[PDB]
Amino acid sequence: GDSSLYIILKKLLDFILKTGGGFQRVRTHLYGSLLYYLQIAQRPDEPDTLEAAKKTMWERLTAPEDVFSKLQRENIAIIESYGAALMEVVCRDACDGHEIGRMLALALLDRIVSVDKQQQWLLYLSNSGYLKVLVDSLVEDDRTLQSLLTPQPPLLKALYTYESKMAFLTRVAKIQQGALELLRSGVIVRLAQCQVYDMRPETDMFIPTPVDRYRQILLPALQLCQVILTSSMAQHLQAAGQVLQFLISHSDTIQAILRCQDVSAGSLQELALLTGIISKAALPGILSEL
Amino acid sequence: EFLHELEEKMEVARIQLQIQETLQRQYSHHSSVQDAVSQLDSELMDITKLYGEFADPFKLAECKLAIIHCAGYSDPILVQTLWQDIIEKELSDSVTLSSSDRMHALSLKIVLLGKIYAGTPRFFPLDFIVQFLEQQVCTLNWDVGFVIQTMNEIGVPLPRLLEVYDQLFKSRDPKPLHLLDCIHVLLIRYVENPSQVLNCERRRFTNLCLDAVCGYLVELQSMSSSVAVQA
Repeated sequence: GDSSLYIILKKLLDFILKTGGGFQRVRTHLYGSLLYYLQIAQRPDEPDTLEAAKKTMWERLTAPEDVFSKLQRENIAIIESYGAALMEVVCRDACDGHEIGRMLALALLDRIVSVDKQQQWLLYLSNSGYLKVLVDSLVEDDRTLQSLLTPQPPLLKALYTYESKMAFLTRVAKIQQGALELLRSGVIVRLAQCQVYDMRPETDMFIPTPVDRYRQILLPALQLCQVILTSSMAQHLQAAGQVLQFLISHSDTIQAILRCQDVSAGSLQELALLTGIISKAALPGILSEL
Repeated sequence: EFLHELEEKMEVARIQLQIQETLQRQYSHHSSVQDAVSQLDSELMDITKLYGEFADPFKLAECKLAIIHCAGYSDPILVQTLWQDIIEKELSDSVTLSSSDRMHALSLKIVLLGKIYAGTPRFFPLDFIVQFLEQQVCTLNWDVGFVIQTMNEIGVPLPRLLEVYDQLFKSRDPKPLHLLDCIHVLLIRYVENPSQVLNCERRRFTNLCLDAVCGYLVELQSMSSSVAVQA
């Protein structure tokens, strides 16, 4: 049992909240330990495992096992307290310093993220901070993909972080309250500002690499939009209208995406699916275009 | 300032207790040279006196190390040289069958000293020490995570260990298959421990620059959270 590990997890949270450590270097270590701990606790299991455990509890027909759920609950309580405090510290920190330590802190934020999805965090986090900052950072994401060539190097830093940021955004969108916060932050606006979509990627390093990369950005952002759309009530709701505007305004890209090949094709294929999901999920983009 | 004197006193006194305890175990000692114990219990002693007289002649490397911690002696060469001796001494006693046994004892010895020093970087250069340990243990059977686990137990945080280790990873021009494995074990150890990190993007991870955290950092931010420590 990684019970012994639990104590270290507590110490880590303590130090972070305290934000002692002149070195972000120190905090990077704390973030790394926390990341592993969160990951370790839930060995890759998916909703099926949870459903099986619930049934067994079903009810305690005899002696049940509910060990992993119990462990997750304890982790989440600890984390909550310490949490509000530490969320503040973790996000601010974020930005700066450490573009480095960043790779570590964004990964920590994402793991944490699943668990403690649901709950808790959405409220806290919401507010603050994050949203504002993260949406603005979408705009800047577009700019950051170009700056991407330069910095291929400084890339190492940022791949660990930028990808982590997209993931964090996608995860927030997966749930109702999270999607609402992102959308409130003016996601569509930042995306319009990034101008990632309102262009043609082909227009324009070995060229297939750049296409893979650009399309890659498009697939994640497109997933974030689709997830935000569906995650609310995609119908009469306001969300449906916003997504439709997204499609029409960035039409012809959707159409253009539909045919061709490579790993680039693979990325293209995923992008195509993502648009399709956006389409049906909304009022059928086609349906709207009666 | 009274407090200042009192605490220093407690620290030095503790050292004598440790030295005293070891003297009992040590078989190099003669009972009639009880005089040493009388001296130890009798009063606080000069650090240099403790170091030169006791630690070196009785080869208590651990004690010497702890003492220099209190002294706050920074000199890396001397500190490292002392470390080399401790490691070398450890090799002598070992026989091989106890790869695991020695594995434990080794971890035990290191963790204890590590807990005392780990707070300060001079005696416990995490960066310098980790490889040194791996290198030492390398001439032994291996299971991944054996090296890092000791540091975690030592009192080192998951976050601290991660950044330094990553640096070790990227910094080295080389194979470091070992580091990759251990870090792999570290991440796995960490995620399970906190609920915060927990889940699926992970299992795939088999240590590379495919840092799960690295990706996380890029998107959300570097802010992991507060330091996470082993319970």
